[PDB]
Amino acid sequence: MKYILVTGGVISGVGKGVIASSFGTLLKSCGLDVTSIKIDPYINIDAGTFSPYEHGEVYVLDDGAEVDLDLGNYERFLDVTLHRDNNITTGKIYKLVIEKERTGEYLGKTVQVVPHITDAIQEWVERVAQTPVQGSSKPQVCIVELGGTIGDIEGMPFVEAFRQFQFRVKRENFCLAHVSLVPLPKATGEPKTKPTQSSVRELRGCGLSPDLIVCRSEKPIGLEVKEKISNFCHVGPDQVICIHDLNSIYHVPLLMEQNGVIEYLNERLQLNIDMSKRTKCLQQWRDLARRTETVRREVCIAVVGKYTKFTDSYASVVKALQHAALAVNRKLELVFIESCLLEEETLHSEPSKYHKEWQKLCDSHGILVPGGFGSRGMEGKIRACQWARENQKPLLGICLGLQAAVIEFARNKLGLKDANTTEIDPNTANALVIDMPEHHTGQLGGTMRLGKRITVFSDGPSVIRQLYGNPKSVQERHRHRYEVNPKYVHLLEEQGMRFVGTDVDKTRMEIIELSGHPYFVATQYHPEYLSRPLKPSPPFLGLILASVDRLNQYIQ
Amino acid sequence: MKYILVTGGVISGVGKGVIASSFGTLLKSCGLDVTSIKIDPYINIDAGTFSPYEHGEVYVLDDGAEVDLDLGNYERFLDVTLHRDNNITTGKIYKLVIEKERTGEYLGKTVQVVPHITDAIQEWVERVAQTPVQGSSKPQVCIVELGGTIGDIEGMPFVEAFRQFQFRVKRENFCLAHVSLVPLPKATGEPKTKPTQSSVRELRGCGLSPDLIVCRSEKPIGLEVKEKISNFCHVGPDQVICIHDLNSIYHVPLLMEQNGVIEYLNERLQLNIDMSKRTKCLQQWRDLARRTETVRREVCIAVVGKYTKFTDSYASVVKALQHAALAVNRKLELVFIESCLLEEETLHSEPSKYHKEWQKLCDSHGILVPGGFGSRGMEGKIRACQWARENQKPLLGICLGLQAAVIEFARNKLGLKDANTTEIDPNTANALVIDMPEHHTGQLGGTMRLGKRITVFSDGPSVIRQLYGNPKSVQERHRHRYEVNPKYVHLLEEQGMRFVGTDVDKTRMEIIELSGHPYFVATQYHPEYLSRPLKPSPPFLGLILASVDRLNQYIQ
Amino acid sequence: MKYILVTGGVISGVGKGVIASSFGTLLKSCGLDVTSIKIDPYINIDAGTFSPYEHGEVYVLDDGAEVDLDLGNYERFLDVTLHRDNNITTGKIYKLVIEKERTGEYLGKTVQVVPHITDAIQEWVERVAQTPVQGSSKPQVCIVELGGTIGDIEGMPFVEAFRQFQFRVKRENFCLAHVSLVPLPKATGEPKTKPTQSSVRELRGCGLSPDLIVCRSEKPIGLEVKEKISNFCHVGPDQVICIHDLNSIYHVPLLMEQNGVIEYLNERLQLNIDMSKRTKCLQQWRDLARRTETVRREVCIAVVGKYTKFTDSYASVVKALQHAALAVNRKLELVFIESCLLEEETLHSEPSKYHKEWQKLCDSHGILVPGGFGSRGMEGKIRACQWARENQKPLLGICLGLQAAVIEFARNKLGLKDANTTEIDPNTANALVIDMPEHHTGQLGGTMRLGKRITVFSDGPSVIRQLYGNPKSVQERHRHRYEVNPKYVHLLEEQGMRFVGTDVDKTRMEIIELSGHPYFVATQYHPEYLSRPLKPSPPFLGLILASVDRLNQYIQ
Ligand SMILES: Nc1ncnc2c1ncn2[C@@H]1O[C@H](COP(=O)(O)OP(=O)(O)CP(=O)(O)O)[C@@H](O)[C@H]1O
Ligand SMILES: Nc1ncnc2c1ncn2[C@@H]1O[C@H](COP(=O)(O)OP(=O)(O)CP(=O)(O)O)[C@@H](O)[C@H]1O
Ligand SMILES: Nc1ncnc2c1ncn2[C@@H]1O[C@H](COP(=O)(O)OP(=O)(O)CP(=O)(O)O)[C@@H](O)[C@H]1O
Ligand SMILES: O=c1ccn([C@@H]2O[C@H](COP(=O)(O)OP(=O)(O)OP(=O)(O)O)[C@@H](O)[C@H]2O)c(=O)[nH]1
Ligand SMILES: O=c1ccn([C@@H]2O[C@H](COP(=O)(O)OP(=O)(O)OP(=O)(O)O)[C@@H](O)[C@H]2O)c(=O)[nH]1
Ligand SMILES: O=c1ccn([C@@H]2O[C@H](COP(=O)(O)OP(=O)(O)OP(=O)(O)O)[C@@H](O)[C@H]2O)c(=O)[nH]1
Ligand SMILES: NC(=O)CC[C@H](N)C(=O)O
Ligand SMILES: NC(=O)CC[C@H](N)C(=O)O
Ligand SMILES: NC(=O)CC[C@H](N)C(=O)O
Repeated sequence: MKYILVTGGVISGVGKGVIASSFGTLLKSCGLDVTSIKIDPYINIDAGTFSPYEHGEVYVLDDGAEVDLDLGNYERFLDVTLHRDNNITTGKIYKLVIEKERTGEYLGKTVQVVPHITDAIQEWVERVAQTPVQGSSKPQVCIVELGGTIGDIEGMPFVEAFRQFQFRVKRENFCLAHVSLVPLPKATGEPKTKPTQSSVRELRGCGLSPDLIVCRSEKPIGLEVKEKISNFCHVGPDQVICIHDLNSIYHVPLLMEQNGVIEYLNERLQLNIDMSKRTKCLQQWRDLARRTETVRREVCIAVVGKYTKFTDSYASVVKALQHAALAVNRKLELVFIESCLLEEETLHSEPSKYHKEWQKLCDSHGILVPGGFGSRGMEGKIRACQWARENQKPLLGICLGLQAAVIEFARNKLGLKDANTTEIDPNTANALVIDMPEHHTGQLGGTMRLGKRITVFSDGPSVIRQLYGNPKSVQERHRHRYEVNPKYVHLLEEQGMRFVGTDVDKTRMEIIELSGHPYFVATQYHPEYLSRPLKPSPPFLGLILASVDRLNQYIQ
Repeated sequence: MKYILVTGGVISGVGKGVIASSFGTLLKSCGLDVTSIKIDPYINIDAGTFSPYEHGEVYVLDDGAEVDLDLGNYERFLDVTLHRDNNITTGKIYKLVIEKERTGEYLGKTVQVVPHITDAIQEWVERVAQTPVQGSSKPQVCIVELGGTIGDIEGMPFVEAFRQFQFRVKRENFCLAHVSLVPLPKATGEPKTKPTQSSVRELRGCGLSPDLIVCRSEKPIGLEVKEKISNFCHVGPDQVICIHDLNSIYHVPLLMEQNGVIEYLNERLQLNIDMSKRTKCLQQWRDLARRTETVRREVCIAVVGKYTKFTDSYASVVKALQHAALAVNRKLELVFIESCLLEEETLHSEPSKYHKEWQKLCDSHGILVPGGFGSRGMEGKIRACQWARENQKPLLGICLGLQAAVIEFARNKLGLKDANTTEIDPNTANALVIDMPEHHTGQLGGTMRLGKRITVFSDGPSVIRQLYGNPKSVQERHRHRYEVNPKYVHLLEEQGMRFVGTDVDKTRMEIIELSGHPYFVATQYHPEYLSRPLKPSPPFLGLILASVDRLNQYIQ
Repeated sequence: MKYILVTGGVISGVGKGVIASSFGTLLKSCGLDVTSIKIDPYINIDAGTFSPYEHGEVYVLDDGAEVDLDLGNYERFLDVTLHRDNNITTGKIYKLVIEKERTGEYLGKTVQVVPHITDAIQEWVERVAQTPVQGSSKPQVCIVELGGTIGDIEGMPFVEAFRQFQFRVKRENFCLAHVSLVPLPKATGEPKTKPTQSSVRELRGCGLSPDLIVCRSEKPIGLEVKEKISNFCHVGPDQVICIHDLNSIYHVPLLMEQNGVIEYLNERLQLNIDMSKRTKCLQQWRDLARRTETVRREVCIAVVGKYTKFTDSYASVVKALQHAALAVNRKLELVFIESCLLEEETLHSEPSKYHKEWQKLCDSHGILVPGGFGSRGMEGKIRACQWARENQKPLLGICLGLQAAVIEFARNKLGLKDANTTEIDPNTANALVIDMPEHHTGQLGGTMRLGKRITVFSDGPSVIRQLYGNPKSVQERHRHRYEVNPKYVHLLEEQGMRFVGTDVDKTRMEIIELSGHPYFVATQYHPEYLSRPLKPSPPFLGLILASVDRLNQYIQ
């Protein structure tokens, strides 16, 4: 196997994820089978106990693992289905080693960071890079992305491990790409290279020497800075890639190919890539990158969320909307409406903000009510669901907009002003949402309905089933404990509601619809985790279509 | 509280243990209440899975913990009874933090080395330095000893933690002593200071600056090197302590007091030590250090062990023998006889070594058969027990020489040539030694009879009970699974054997004796873990006495 | 060209000089043409302003330069005649660069350490390694020896320069050998490898990775430590050379050849060394190393010097005596008599030391009065010259024992009790030694008679001319200002004195002799700088011969 470690320099948040995914899609278009690994140096087995403000929209994999979002970038660019062992952390490693020790598999000897922790890291990487990730095909390249910045005390074990790995795997089977920042202050008005110099120096002071140096700047830099970097880093003048701020991220693979990275790698790792046939493989990505510039229609969508102060806490949602729009040939424009500012409590505090946010919500072509955990800001979601039900405005809810929509329907058509979940107020008289742990009721192994599960379609013509291709069932990724109450099923179904999707046991409804409303679908699963750039999720696709008044035409 | 971190420099194995214990005994003679902590940067909860070749004679504490031997130095110098939390490791810390994370006590946030691991280390140190360790008195000084060498990747978390600790605890309550090596090669014939320079530079490059620099050399160095160190380390000329290779280790506290370390600390940590009364407190240690030079009697003892290639795998045993000798006013001389070279299998290989070792064993005044685990080299222990029983030679066995002695008695007085343990050969017909797990039979919590337990004395005049002060019972530290068979009790007691000590349940014999033999005591417990310099263990004391033919006189 | 940088580790004074000279003589026996370079990181153009206590017996080259003594090791092992540019210092480099700047050869640009100082160092090394040093043959290998220890602030420019040099010269033309110390303390009784680990880590943290690791210890270390070093340094198990303390230094090249360093280098630098013919080239060195063990005759020589507290301040003298002895097949034994302890001023202070030193001087077979500068301890030299003239004891004086001998002859045969030099007391009435600057009288360029000059032989049968091969003249290296007075020439020649050697101008006498004395030669030049192991200097040879009463036989 051949490995490509990707490291970071001046700051964290400079683009290693897209760089790595681009290497991956390049190598995958040239006929290879790539896999990927993300190394988070934080002491956390997984991202289940995380808040979106911390690390941006916890992802979910098919086996039920909750991981970083960079694995989402990998899955969306390479079109693969990773596993849990593709997300290494310091906690996983130390816990594995400590268990091994207490058991007695290090019999009699002293366990130290070097060599035992680093051997664990190496064995992990080697074992994981051989797990068939796109069926049964065995990988040939593995892209490791070392989160953080080179120099921190958190990621020294890993740097040492890879310092030994390059000797262990015959450097002709190992490359290292360093992503650094070239700041261009507004005072000096000149790009500065000293940060990159210090970062490369710190790196080489750890036993590693870069082969590529991808310099991330806001605006393009000239050959002067390129040759300065080449000199002060002993890299050539053609293996210093310059990646400025592009329109979209489908430009990055192209900006890398045009800079001769495919040829460099084919010559450096000895991959045996037939050049004459590696033409016209990125055609799909060129088309997609052109459609990113050749769309002027201005479809506007409303994201009624509670973390809207961050734009990374909805990464997969935003990106699925973008994919669907690009497939509909429209220019998406997203307004981030905070659900806290739709309640009357802010009307008593800042009527200005209240009316401004409600105006935003009212002059939009569609409404998306994402998921979330807790209680802060759910009443606003219910207000928005109601307003979109009383104004014939399309709406899509995801695992919490479904609960909110059902609550709205209850408290506004059954008059049950006490309708609520068992989460916001447990001692409520009427409870439309109650816990249904998958199997935690009985054991501790399996509390939350995590991972990919089956959902069959109840009989009845439904637009959501038509969008999905009129199948019998779908596999989708779930992350939720609660569920719609099975007793109020008829109390709310003898009305403008319809449950078209459920599990094989018919006790869990996870796809609802409204009668007469043009588009009021809501799902208990997360359809955004299976939305690839060349494959938009049917729900978001229908949302966009109905939001521009083209859905019925698209069906017929 | 006031803390004294002790760090190491050029190499590991330069004397930090004795330096720290000496600081402790100095401060404890001046009227203070000291506690101690040892920081082993290895990934091991404890030293239960260790072999003596690794880290030198696993110690045992009253609560059942198996720790390093440096805690033995602390206990023997300060006369305290430490606990399990007085031995910090990287594994303990990381495991605690990982459990906290998985539970949810770091709610929502990202756990990193800094600040979380270092905060755990700080809280651990602060909580532990306040645990009454000599009764109910609360400590006032805590001596932390950071194992390893400053610069290694294993102990960076701890160095960072203490870099923050010195600010957290108001540097007037914090000192740092650096122990370094001054090599004197035989080519240059001149002491070299460059290693110490590099070590102090690496240290200061971590945020810490030494207050004392204890330079360990083989021979005394002059004022030239002292002032060179003072210059190149920005320490004064009086806070550079020079500690050469002394006769014994009871000289180190004196060589430190004479160098004005007590005054320096009293002025630096502001301890309020009344100088006029701090005279004639180390009188006991001066007497002991003089008795180390004024003894010429040449009592020779045989240590029939299996790890005799190392002199640190019997540290506590050797030191208890030294204490007892010094109390008897004799100059101990130890011969380390490997038990493997007493079997006939080496007679068929190297008769020279066989006869040499047997000669050594035969021209000695006494025999000590220490403990150990496994099977390699036990037959030799049985041969030695027999020879000492058939030649009226004193013998003392410790938790494995007792089993070996019982096996010898069986197979040489009952003719049961098949007598053996259930460990060497489980399917044996006759088994004199069988497992009796304390409570593992029933659960997993408590398999080995670890820690301090009670042993009552069965009726009958016994020399071992006379040595112990004629008490009803004794508290001693046990570490063993096996036990003498309760069915062969009479098969071997209707002979020259006598079981004078047992537990409160009378099902476990742990003190035996021979009838007619001058001294053939053997104990299932470890009496060397309670042998302090000013308090020798009664068993070793009686061994030495009988070995010089003075025991009967000492009793009467 | 192919370069071999030699670096040092734990301490300075571990043996890089002999290591490098051994590499040189190995490569030179295999048919190559080696040159050498010494990099002293001190700010000193040369060693003219130095005292022997500082850096051990300032050397002198043919062109008049005063350099370190390591160039003496190079000259004595490779049999070459180096130049001034073969001794790089920080001062030379910075001065060259500053002159270039002030002139304007760096026109308009900013001069910095990197890249300008390092480019100066590289250009210097490349230019110097191509200067024919053994005639007109152009070198093929250049051995650079970087004085100091890797890590110090003095030698970072050079380490950076060579980090760039390995890329500039195509690593197949560059090797780096790291000499480190493996301390074996007497407490632990075990070799420690952690210093070497830290040194290799610091090195790799500067951009360089060792190819060989020569470990210098006092006693041989086993394969365990070798493999530990190989592991913790990523070098093989055969490129870790172990060099213990040998009898002599003619063993080092052999101990290196036997360890397969010649083959390693031939394979690593691609030198094209014909193995089948590289046998029986070190035969001379094997013979010399055997003669170092097979000599038992105990010739004793007296070194009447003033720096005798150091054994490196007479390196060349001691080594020339050793060469001559080995050629005479005798075991040299050197007694270092301090000339200060022969004056009556110590008789009034410590008669014990006075009589002890005079006894030492009296029970020796010969006397050597070396050179030196100043006044402290010259009266003792005159006392010794007299005693050796009045007791028929051989004597050899070198550029200061000649002045002392002439002073003795004057004040003890002419009664001129005021005889003295113009240096000890300038206003003296009688002055036997006066300044005769070569050409400083007239200019500032050439004050001291430095460098190699001609000395012709005045007519008359002389034993010193017979030893030199009965030539007409000799080329020898001078370093001195003063000279014998040309007016007292006859005042002291109409007596037991004879001036057999002088310059072409017949105004400077530099070879004297006594009439009737068996051997009382004294030279104003330094004959020890041309004494190679296989070519002993005639003066020392005759001294040894006459000291064993074999000189007349050797002549006839
Ligand atoms: N060259 C580029 N041009 C335009 N947009 C870019 C870009 N590189 C990154 N981006 C955008 O900024 C975001 C930066 O996040 P990214 O994950 O790529 O870097 P990162 O440093 O946060 C990875 P990690 O968190 O593991 O350190 C990307 O998601 C992308 O939307
Ligand atoms: N100044 C001294 N003089 C004489 N003997 C000394 C000595 N210092 C230490 N020793 C002896 O050498 C042994 C060195 O072991 P010690 O535990 O003191 O250092 P160390 O570096 O091994 C602690 P750690 O293992 O935690 O790093 C001591 O047990 C002692 O018997
Ligand atoms: N392996 C060896 N065996 C025996 N003697 C040795 C030896 N290596 C060195 N020596 C002796 O010790 C002396 C050490 O001086 P040397 O010049 O070789 O090291 P060094 O570190 O002082 C060079 P520099 O001053 O440039 O750093 C040598 O001159 C030699 O006489
Ligand atoms: O104020 C200064 C700045 C710099 N210098 C010295 O002149 C040199 C200028 O180097 P700089 O630090 O100004 O920039 P750089 O060329 O290393 O890379 P960029 O940040 O421009 O991308 C440096 O080597 C420094 O030693 C000064 O003497 N004074
Ligand atoms: O061979 C050498 C050795 C040393 N030096 C230079 O002269 C200085 C001598 O310093 P040293 O390295 O010889 O020793 P030290 O005084 O630092 O401490 P000790 O090991 O003696 O205890 C150093 O600063 C070095 O730069 C040389 O130029 N050449
Ligand atoms: O007192 C100690 C000493 C060492 N250690 C830990 O156990 C390991 C022992 O490693 P050492 O530091 O004792 O020696 P070494 O094997 O690195 O090389 P030598 O000096 O023996 O030649 C080290 O990695 C350290 O983390 C401790 O925990 N406590
Ligand atoms: N992902 C979410 O929005 C979670 C919503 C809610 N906690 C549930 O389990 O249904
Ligand atoms: N400490 C020891 O010598 C152990 C001996 C034996 N394993 C027992 O448990 O009795
Ligand atoms: N090298 C020396 O001994 C110098 C001696 C004296 N200074 C001279 O010039 O003659």
